[PDB]
Amino acid sequence: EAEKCTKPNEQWTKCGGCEGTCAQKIVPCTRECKPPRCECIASAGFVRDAQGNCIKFEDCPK
Repeated sequence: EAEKCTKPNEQWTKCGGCEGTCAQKIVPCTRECKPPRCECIASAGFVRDAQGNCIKFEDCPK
């Protein structure tokens, strides 16, 4: 159904765009939703590392 991606975290999303962080599960964004494509998923629990890297919330720094 939803052709998963190769690397973890980066998964299929019908609405990409912005995401969450290790400090804001949901970041404000006047945008709407990027086209369907492999990307991060906040509604799941993935955050973006300062290095612009989508990783689980547990994979957060210390």
